[PDB]
Amino acid sequence: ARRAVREIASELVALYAKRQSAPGHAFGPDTPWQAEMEDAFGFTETIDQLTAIQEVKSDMEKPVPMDRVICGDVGYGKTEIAVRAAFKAVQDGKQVAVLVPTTLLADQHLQTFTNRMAGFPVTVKGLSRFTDPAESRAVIEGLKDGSVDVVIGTHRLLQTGVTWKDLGLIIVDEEQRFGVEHKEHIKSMRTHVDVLTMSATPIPRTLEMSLAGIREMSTILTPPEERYPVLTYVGPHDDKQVAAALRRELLRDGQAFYIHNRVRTIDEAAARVRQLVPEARVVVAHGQMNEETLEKTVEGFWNREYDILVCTTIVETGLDISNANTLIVERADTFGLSQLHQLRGRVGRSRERGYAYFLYPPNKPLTETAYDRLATIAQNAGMAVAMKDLEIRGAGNVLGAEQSGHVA
Amino acid sequence: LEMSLAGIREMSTILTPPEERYPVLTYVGPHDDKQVAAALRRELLRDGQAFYIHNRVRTIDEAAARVRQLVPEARVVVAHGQMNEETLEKTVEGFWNREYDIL
Amino acid sequence: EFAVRGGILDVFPPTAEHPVRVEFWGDEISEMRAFAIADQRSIPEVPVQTVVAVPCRELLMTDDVRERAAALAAEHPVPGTVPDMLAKLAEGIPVDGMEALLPLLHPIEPTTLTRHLPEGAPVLVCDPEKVRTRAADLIKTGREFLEASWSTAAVGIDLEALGASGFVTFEEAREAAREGGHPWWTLSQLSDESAVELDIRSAPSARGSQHNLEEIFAMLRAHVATGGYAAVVTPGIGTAHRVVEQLGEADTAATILEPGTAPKAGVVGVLKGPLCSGVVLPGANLVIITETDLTGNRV
Amino acid sequence: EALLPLLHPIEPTTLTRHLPEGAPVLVCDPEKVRTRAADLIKTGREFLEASWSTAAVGGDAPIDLEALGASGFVTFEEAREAAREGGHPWWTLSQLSDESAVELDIRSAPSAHNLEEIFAMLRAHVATGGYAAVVTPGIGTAHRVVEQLGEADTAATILEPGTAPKAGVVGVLKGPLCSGVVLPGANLVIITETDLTGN
Amino acid sequence: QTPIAGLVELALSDPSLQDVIRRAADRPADLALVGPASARVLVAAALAQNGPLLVVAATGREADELTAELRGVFGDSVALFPSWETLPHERLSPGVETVGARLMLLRRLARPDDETLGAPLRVVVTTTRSLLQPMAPDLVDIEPVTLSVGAEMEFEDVVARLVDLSYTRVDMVGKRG
Repeated sequence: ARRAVREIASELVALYAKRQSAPGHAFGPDTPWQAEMEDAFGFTETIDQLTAIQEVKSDMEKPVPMDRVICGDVGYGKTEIAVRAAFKAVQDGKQVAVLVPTTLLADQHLQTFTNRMAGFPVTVKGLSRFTDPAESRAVIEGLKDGSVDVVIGTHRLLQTGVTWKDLGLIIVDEEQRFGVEHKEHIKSMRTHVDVLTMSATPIPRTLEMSLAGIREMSTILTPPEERYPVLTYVGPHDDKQVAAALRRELLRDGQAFYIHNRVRTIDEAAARVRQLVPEARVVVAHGQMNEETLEKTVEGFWNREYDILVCTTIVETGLDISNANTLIVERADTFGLSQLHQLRGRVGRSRERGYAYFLYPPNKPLTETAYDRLATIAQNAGMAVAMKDLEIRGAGNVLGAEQSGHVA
Repeated sequence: LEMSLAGIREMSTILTPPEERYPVLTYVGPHDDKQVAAALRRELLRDGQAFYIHNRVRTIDEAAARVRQLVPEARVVVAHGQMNEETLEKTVEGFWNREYDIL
Repeated sequence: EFAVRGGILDVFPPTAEHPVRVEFWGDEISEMRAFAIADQRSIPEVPVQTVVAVPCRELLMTDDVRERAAALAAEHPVPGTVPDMLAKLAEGIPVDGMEALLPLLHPIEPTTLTRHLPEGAPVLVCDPEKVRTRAADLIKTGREFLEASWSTAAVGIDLEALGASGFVTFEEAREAAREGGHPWWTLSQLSDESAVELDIRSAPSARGSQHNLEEIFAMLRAHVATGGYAAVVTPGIGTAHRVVEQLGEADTAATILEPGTAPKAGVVGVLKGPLCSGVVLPGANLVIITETDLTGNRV
Repeated sequence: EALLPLLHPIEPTTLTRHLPEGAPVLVCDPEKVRTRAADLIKTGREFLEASWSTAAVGGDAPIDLEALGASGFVTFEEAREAAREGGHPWWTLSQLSDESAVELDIRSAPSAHNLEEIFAMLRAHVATGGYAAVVTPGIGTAHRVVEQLGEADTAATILEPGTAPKAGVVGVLKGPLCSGVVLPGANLVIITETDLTGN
Repeated sequence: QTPIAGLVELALSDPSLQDVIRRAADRPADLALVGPASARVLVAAALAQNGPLLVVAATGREADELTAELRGVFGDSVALFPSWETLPHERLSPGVETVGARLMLLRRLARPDDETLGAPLRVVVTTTRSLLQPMAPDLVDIEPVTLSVGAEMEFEDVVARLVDLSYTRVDMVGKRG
């Protein structure tokens, strides 16, 4: 363990040394327009958000090349600190680039950025998978005169032929979701330019204290509004109950997730849902799907062109659909407890309450492994073994290695 | 028959002169999945609705499943005379108020 | 949830901001502290005098429901099953979905909300037409969940005894309100020759336009020059000074009003408060515009 | 018509080349037009791929659908440049407020109760000595409006076609105007019948 | 007839609409207006004071409505360039009525001073479909069949020209073409 662990620490202190030793153009004080934009925030800031806001402004004003991550799960003021850090960097002459692993995140952050920086001469565009070369090549990719100040894009911004006339800030949300061929680029551009990364996977409290001097880290935990728990039913799969819960979402003009993990029989499952709810736009999405149809299918889902998304566990966990507030999981005995927690987490995260249905088959009796696991989900200590799992994956992202043979 | 009954049962036979009638564009030819699917997507694009005809009620659920295979994003129901009168008048009033795409 | 130590019981009422720590000395409460969930430690900066622990479910766990559930368990002797509920209900432990068995667990002549208002208190229905369509969808959604979650295939129970707990119609609720002494009054925005119309009209909305906004500002300026009252109500936070600046730009004087006070005649008053849309009362020589009326974004 | 790049191969032109040499182009709701343009080539390409594919056309000879594309829809930017590069300016009218654009001092007619409030609306403006007009599709509906508005204490006449409304009295008129305009610069209010009625 | 021509001329007296034609007179490469859809009629009627004009709406329904209210001010000077009902590569010919309307307007634009076709066109309203759809340049060059009383022509030559214009032959006419 120690000998394997020592390689991690050495590479992390070496990156910290190479960062504080190398040169870096600092950013000036706050532009007067920056404070007016803080008034434009239509909500109250949390204590952790404001204190993190001062922590992101300290090392940007400092001559150090910045490398900080923001921790805390979805729905917090994380993207807001990105908009202010981006406004302070544009209002000091430099440009901002926002790298996201999905084009949905490109469209979402683009909308969040354009809305906030309206009423100010902050030119903002976006280059993702679905944009014509007329706007891509000329407006977005045609960056050499410094026209676009802030851009939100995908790995398409890492192609050979992209330039940035005096760029000064880079923002990467969910860095771990990039490819190996792209994470090397984002890992390279760290000493040259002040960067700020964002993440929702939590790290253990012991880890955060351990690397307090090596990896500068600003985590937030004060909630803006209290999240109220989703109502969870666990039981046998009945078509009339599935149809009532789906119809209850469509009535409130909401969407729903329908989990079917076996891709070989995923279209058979959609046909069953269309049969039950014939007034629902029902589409499927999985990883064995080619990339363009997947990003287009979920582009439409976010744009409310579909009502039920029959997707796999790995598609659903990587999607922020605040309007999807009902989760239905066929064959809930087939899932680890931590997978049920993650599936359930991405619904009902807003002011409107969510509903989660964990259904086991009615044709066969349950095994000895599942009856208590599903009962443990019905209960509002046995789940603690599964939330410790969610910390393991986060530790593999901040340490830069899986070391699966040494964790076990 | 109209003038034969002129004294008994009078009529005001108002009709559309074929000069003011915009006819329906009719295509004849072999069945093609992509052609049928594209023609339904075009109608659905302008927020329209469509009739899909199938008389063998015993296999009409297969027919709905087959058009759902052609256009998965469409909402599709069946309506036939062997139904309960309520479920048919229900299915029909839903189709009129645009709750369904293909009938 | 409630925890029990020696002489200390922690309890978290469902209607409370924080849980409270109750400490006894003999058989009386010695001290009461409010604590936090994260660190389980007392919070001394908030004081408590009394705490009221209302029920967490709309019934009382009695012996009658324990024997009536055990008798119903003899009719149907896995978590999502009906007998599993009645099994824990035979022991006196509540479970989810319980709220569907009160017609069988606690048989009682059900009343409705109006009975609980004090004698003579009226009921004001806002947009009764929209209330009726919503009443239709609720009853339809309610009976759909009854047939779905309480079918004979779901239990492996008489649905019409359960129907006593289901939604009653708009007219059954209106008559129940009038039979109990509560007048049924309505306020609608659609016309009616049978109704009294109020000398009140809605406020101008800017709809994201600049000339709209300049017009509304010129309207408020002309009205305070009249000698009438004008008020811009701001629900948002830190967005009242911006309105004062926008009215100064529009050659209109305005101050920020101390909360609770009324505006002064001849000066536009910017008041922080909850108001979703503005109002014009020419009888009161008063016009109110809200932040949503100027920007077009709800809060 | 779907085989004309092959039955009559000629360099295709566009509608702009047929307009008078000075005529400009004003596009209404240009983002909707662009969105519709993305739907038109998508449905268009869908039909081309569907109607002349290998599985539909007879064997032993394919169809040159790259050549058929000479008649398919041009793109939104391609028709915008081909218009301005031929003498036809590409001007824009939009509903979404733009700061680099020029905003007309024109308000939409408020009409969606909202009936007597609109007749009081017109009675208050007509009393101020400002121009006002009502436009109905039918001449019978106009005469219904001259005394529907007459039931309230507000004068109302009938205008002759092609005549300007009087300076003090409202007036119903036969016209095809869909919705009305409110223009303070001329002290003018037009109320249509489509927005005044519930139809 | 031009019923609301005086009412629209009444509305064009506003300095903002007077501005739009002041800027459009100089003919700038870039001009972006913003206003309610209720003002489409006035803006088109404003730009028409300087000369011809093409107005493009998104859907055919909006083009029909805009052409309709525009006929209340300019009468026969407004005309619609209609859409196809079939995509350019669809195994289905478009409407004979709409093809006629398109070709009739293309020649009206070619021959503004020809009374046989209508008044000189000041506003032509069309859709994004017909704006983006390419056409053959020689469509206007197809000579129509003009029949007036007293015109000396051959019977069989008029018949042979009508079929050349894709007219179907019948024993009894029942449809157009």
